Amino acid sequence: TWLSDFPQAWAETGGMGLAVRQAPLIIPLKATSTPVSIKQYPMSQEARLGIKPHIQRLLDQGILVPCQSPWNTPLLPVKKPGTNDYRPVQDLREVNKRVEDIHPTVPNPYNLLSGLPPSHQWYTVLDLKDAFFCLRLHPTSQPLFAFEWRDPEMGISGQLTWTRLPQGFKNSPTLFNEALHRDLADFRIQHPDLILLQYVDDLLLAATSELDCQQGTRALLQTLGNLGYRASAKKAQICQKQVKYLGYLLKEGQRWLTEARKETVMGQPTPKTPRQLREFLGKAGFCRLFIPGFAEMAAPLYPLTKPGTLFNWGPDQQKAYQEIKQALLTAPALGLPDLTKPFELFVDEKQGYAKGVLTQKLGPWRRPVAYLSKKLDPVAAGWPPCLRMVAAIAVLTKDAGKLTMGQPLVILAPHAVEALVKQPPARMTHYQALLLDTDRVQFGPVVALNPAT
Amino acid sequence: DKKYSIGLAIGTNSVGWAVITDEYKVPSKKFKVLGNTDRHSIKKNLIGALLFDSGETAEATRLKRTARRRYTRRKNRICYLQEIFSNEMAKVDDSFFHRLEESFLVEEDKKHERHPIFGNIVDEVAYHEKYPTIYHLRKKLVDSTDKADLRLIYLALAHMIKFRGHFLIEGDLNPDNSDVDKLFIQLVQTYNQLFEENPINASGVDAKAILSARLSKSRRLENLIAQLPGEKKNGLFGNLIALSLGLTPNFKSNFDLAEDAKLQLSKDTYDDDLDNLLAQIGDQYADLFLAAKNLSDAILLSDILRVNTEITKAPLSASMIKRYDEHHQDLTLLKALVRQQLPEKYKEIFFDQSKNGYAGYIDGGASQEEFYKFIKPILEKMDGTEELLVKLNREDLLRKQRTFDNGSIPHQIHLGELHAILRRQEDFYPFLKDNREKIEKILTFRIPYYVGPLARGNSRFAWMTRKSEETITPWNFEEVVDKGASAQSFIERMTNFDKNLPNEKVLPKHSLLYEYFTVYNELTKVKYVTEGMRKPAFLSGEQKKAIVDLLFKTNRKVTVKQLKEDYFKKIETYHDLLKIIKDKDFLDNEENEDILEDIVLTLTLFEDREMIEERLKTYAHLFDDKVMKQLKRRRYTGWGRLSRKLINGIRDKQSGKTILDFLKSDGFANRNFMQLIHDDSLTFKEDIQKAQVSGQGDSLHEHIANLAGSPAIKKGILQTVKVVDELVKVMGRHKPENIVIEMAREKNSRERMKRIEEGIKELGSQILKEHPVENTQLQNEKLYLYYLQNGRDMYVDQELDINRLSDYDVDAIVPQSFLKDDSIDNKVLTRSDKNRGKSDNVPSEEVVKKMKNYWRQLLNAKLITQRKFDNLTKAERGGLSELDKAGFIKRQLVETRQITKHVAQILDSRMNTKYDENDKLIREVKVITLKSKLVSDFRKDFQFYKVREINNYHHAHDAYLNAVVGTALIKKYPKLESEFVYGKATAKYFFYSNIMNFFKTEITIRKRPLIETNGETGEIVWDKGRDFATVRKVLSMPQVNIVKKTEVQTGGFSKESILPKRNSDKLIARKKDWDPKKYGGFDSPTVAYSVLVVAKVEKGKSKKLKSVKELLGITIMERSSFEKNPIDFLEAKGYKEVKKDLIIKLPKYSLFELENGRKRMLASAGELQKGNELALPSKYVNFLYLASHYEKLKGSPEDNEQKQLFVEQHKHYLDEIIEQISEFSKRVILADANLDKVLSAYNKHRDKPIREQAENIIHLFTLTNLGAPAAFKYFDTTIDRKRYTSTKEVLDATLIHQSITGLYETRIDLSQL
DNA sequence: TAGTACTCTGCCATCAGAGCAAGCACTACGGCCGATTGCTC
DNA sequence: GATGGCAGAGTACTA
RNA sequence: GGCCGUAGUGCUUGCUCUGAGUUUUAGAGCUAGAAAUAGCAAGUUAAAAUAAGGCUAGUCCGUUAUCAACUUGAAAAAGUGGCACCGAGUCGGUGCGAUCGUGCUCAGUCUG
Repeated sequence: TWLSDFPQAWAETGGMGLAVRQAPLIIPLKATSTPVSIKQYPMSQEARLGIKPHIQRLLDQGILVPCQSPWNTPLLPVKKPGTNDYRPVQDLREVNKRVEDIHPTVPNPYNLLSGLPPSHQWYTVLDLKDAFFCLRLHPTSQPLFAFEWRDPEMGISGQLTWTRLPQGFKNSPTLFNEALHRDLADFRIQHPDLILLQYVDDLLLAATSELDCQQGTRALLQTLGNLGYRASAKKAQICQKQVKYLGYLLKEGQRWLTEARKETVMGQPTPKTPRQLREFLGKAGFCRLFIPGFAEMAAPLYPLTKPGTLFNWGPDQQKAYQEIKQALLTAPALGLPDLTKPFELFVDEKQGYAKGVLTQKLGPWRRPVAYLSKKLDPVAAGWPPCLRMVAAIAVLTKDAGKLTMGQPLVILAPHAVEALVKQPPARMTHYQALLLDTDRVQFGPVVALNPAT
Repeated sequence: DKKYSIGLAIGTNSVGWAVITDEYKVPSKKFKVLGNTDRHSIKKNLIGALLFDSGETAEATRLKRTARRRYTRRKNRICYLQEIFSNEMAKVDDSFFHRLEESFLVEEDKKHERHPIFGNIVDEVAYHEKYPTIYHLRKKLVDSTDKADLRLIYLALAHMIKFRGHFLIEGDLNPDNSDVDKLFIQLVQTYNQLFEENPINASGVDAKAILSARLSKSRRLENLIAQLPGEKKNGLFGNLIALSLGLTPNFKSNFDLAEDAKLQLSKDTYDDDLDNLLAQIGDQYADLFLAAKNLSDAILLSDILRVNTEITKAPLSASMIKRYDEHHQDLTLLKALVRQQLPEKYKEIFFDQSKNGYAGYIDGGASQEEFYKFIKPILEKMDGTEELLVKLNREDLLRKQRTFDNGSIPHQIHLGELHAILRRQEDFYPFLKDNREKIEKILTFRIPYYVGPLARGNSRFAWMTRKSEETITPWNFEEVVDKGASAQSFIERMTNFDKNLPNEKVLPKHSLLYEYFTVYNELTKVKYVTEGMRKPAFLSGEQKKAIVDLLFKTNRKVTVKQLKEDYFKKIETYHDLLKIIKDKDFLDNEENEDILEDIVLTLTLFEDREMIEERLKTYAHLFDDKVMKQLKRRRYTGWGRLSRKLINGIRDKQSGKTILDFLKSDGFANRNFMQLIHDDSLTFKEDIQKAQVSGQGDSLHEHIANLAGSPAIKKGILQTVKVVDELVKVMGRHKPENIVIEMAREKNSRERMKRIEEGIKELGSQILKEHPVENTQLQNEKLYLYYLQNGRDMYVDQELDINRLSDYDVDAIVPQSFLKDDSIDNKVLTRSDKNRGKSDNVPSEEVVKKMKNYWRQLLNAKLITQRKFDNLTKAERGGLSELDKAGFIKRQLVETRQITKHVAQILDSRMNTKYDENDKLIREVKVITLKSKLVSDFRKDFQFYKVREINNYHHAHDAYLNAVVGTALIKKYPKLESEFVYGKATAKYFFYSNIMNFFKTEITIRKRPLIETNGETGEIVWDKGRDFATVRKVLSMPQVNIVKKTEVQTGGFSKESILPKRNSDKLIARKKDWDPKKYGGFDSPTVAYSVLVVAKVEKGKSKKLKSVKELLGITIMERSSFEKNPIDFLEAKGYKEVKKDLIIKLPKYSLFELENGRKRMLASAGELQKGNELALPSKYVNFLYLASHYEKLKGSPEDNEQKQLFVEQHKHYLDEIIEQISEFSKRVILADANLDKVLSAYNKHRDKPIREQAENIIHLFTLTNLGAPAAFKYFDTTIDRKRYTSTKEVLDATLIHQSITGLYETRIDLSQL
């Protein structure tokens, strides 16, 4: 029934989108930027025949228009990982380098989920289909994105150009972020209670109760409807407690991991080549935050990553692989942090490796915010025990300076070391400034933390 | 991407290469194969070598070109004579010249009568009866006074003009001077008449025998001086005798002239020198000098004419006629004697053309020496042959008129005979009266060596300039060819440019500016010390000016005492012109420096007095006639290494002062030339750099051609550059870290024979006369040393015996340990080596003192060289000092050859090209040059023994070891980069003796650590545990890419010998109209390249078209015609419907793969060569080396004993080596008869010692080798060549096109097409 | 049987000299030809 | 000096 | 590494010349024998060619150097070929193969 109520917001019924608020935008060029023309690279018979149906339907939507421009880049098909659809890719390699650089105001995935509070339990995730195509392109800057296309079947040759912001452009996520932010800035004012989370094009609205989410949903569908943006009804988790966003599961105000992601890590067989291990370490690097002390767990596999070495899969290596497989099976539920609160950093060391959990108050309990782990730099790892803790607290607190958004936090440790920092019997002076900053750093009561949790 | 290094070994006909990684492991990658075969990939190791034929010098080509020019000019001379005679010959006998041209023609081909002179048989026979030889006619024409037939006159003149004689003697010759004793007596009479105070007596002296002796001119002069009282050498009479006999004496001491005034009698300038000397002394010595000239003429003529010239005006023709008569009389006497005593050998002597004798001497090709050798025993074994034997011994028996010894006849004799003929016959022939001068000019004209070829702009060798555009004949040569400009260009085309200013020519060495520059450079570095000086001070500009003006501009040699007295006490080329022009203000003036430069340049450029005087005429008004004459007399020789623009033209930007100006006005700084050109603040360095930038560099081939060295070495260098580029491309366009390179260090019997003959003649001994030695015998080292040492010991005073040779010892003057020189200049043959004294130094002082006189005599006899003498007498100088020993030890390891430096520079410029911010080149690739001693020592120390007879893998192994050793050395010792990478006595001695001691586990006993580290860094440069195993594994790999460079043959068409007529299709016509079957011709044409042709031929009477596939040899002569029209060329040969697409060009050494890996290389269109290499195991290689005792034994007695025990325990390896050879031959060589003979010889020679068996088994690898088959010898048995003279089987094989490294291949299967 | 047709074996190849000029490479000696930093007056 | 041409003697298959 | 001074050796490039050597023809072979054959006599010299030849037509040039295959070019020239590991009888087998941010590991450079 949701599709019926808002015909102006859904892509399956609303048709093509168009930003009716944003003006046409001129894409600037650096001093040495010149209209480089590259001939269309040879393409296979079936390949061309794969993109060809898309061009016909992209012509109907008005996305592709004939033009005569000095700029020209070779089109390139990329077949999907499954079946064969031959998606069209502009391959704007050369033009991407040359276009004037603009700062990437995009929000980093670490910090978006930090803004979600556990109080807002009802979620509604809306995808924005053809997001980059919403913004219109100025006819002065339209000649920039022309690409040579040949279609002898319909006799349509020449260089089609984009009247909207194309994909594969370096400024597209940035130009769309600011453009979308201004339109939704007025919406946030009208509904202070709702929490709107935006990642490039994906928007997530957080509300207190279910009705608020429903009411927010309806209002958002209409605000975006007037603005021209079209939302995908095929993939839109609306008024559901369990939603998936930013590759994470948001259940009961917590950050879980997708079960499909866990299967992939365990699914892979024992790696046999440095490329095989690189795929596994990078894939499981995403899930490093859920596995406390993962750095120590995946310690044996790190030296095997070096380009010059022998890939000897010893029993110790197999033991490290098995630990990660078993660790991901019973991964806990990391809670969502709360900026409007203090943090408690628990630090510990053993054998040159630093490990700890950043936590915040949730009811009477402590909820983990992130599991932080780093290796101690050689000179520090070599020190005796009761000062290796100083370096341990330092590197972990450094990681905090990326999730706490600069909010003040308290540090507790089994050994009182603040007085040692003041009078340690260059780098230490750098350590002194960071550790002694009472505005952001504080030393709490001495206590011993759980060996495992 | 992986860091790697390239190791190279360059030979004259081989270039090995190797790519190694950090762990000294040779990589291996799959390589795609192109072509139509089913093989699409192949695995190969990055190790191999490139073999090519050695390059050649242009000496033979230059000789051939000169011969061609000479023949052309001779035909032109004959044509000029014919042009002179043409009108009168047309009046007399019109077809005479036509008959002359077609003398070389068979009867059916001539369009005139066969008899060429008179045209009828009666007249021809009568003429030949009257004049049996041309010399009879020449003498008759000279002597008779009546009319002579015009054809006879033309024949005599043509013979004289065609065969002129040598131009060694300049001036004029009077044949009337023939008696030696009479002229000597006349000279003595004139000398006594003039020098009345001290008369000279020469009675009772055999002047003829003394002066006409066969010894050297100096020896004859010494003998005459000894046998003459009242005078000795360097006296007036001695100088006169030397001048007459040909030596150049200095008459300065005779008249106290204070100038050399040397006179050479055969030189062209003798008349001018004599005129100057007479003007210096007086007019009363003209008679003495004229007598000396007549005596010289008699001396030089009597050795040739050997006949009485008082009755005839043709002494040479009379001599030839008397030779003819003696030949006839001796022939009759020999015929009669042989008939009387040995009638049974008459047939073989006077009738058998094959065997030597008279028949082979006249009709056959036997020479005079061979005839004498055959006929000496027969004459000895007869009675009444005493006078014939005397004539045989003096080499005067049965002599033809045209012989090899006729090369000593001056052209002046022929000129005199021709002049006499013309004088006799000009009364009846007015045209002979008119053209006498021009006929003589035809005879006596020769193009000057500085004029060169007379081209007109289409010759690369010519440089001549014509003042008028018209045909040059000998009569208007002076009026057409610009001799002065031609000579200047001749000199200038060869002189060097300044290296600092590549576009500027160098100054003459004796130029005034050059002299000032050298003197000022020498003077500015002298720091004077005298009283009242706190510290030494440098001379100021004004002080140097005063010193130069007061000392150098006054006396030739300036010394320190003269400087102190004439300057510090009195006050505190230039000289040659001062005594000639007698003008000081002119020489010191500054506006005439151009005139002085022009004068010295003229004297340097021109060697002919007429040229100098015609060039100096522009300055004749400045001087007087006598000054001009003296200037013409003086001549300088030499060219400097600095340009005038560099010395005085360029000026500093800041001060506007030239280099010479700065050098004069140095002041306290006193900076010399090198400091001036290397000063950063001064602009001289910047201007020099700017000039060198212009032109940049030519092509790589042009640069290598411009390099100096052997052509074979240059070819090897180019091949190495190409393989470097190819390897860089192979490895992914990644440049290597290091490139370690190394280069090998490198009729003679006729030269040795001529040298020993000259030395014996100079010394006056008769060792060669005691027992003559042939050149092949003289090629032996011991015999050559014994003969060079005059048959006497060199270390002690005693006599050696030739029959006792092969028992003495050859001792090197410099010990072999310090310097490895095996040349004759360092080798010495003595009875006992212990006579030299200590074995680790120069021969002892006592021996040097004993043999100093003998060595000096040998040096004066040119038997030993100056370097050998200096090395021998080094004990007197002080012997081998410790610093000398250290330098000798160090220079054995550090490469110092300029050719190696050039190779390193070329590779470095090619590889490293990037520049830093401060224009400093980044040394991404380090080029290291090593000597072969390091690698050879490594092999000897660590059992990597090398045997060259096994196969060609040793080139690749040498390259690999070069890379490994160089990389390890520069890793361990970064401080050695200065002496290796292109870019105290005790301490230096022991440093370079143990530079390679870090490889070995034990020293002398020092327990060196197993793992070698850099020190100051954690770098492992070596690992004795595993790196030796890696090297052994690399050396034992069976796959190594050996490539023979295919080439297209170019050069001579065929063998130069002209064969007689025979009914064979192989003969080649010498001219287009001369049929080989009737005239003879060449044979054995050289094949440029084979062409695979698929066509059809007509076979049988029906001429049916049979499909044929075959190889056609396109010889060198017909290559251009084939390339112009292949279709027509092939159709003319008989093939129809050929296929241009299927035509394949096949150069030499084209590789074919047949079956079981058997490979054949195309030797020619009808021959093949082996193309497979035997990969014998390293265990067998080491056993063969140790058993064969290569280079004798060079190990300690403890180590020597254990190696013999190793050989004894491994005796049975010989059978396995034979088994390997046999199976390789059966699989590849397929020479069944030779294999069976080899096996039979081995079986019969099984009982002989292991040493002999191994030494002879080394020879057996000649059977299984790569290249042309060769004959070898196993003990007594000799095995001939098994040549593959059939190219039929290769038509179904696979043709492989290999790149320069063999990693890129294109296999073309010829079976399909 | 005659006639090609391919195979194996031994012989065989142009060679001597005379000047002249320029240059390089090596030997054997006998002299002259950096720049920066630290310490001292 | 060495390696490819050539003549000649020898043996074999075919028309 | 260069440039002076002396001395020597070896080699290279270019030019101008000389003497031979080779090939064909001319230099009447005679006598006794049908013929082969036999017996005697005679012999020394000359002409021409000396890379075929070419065009530019000169008293010029013609044996040095350079040259795998394929594609593009008139030509000069430029391009064309995956990597790792385990082995070794001329090489084989096995395995792998457009952008913006964020996480991890590692390298290099600069500075103090």
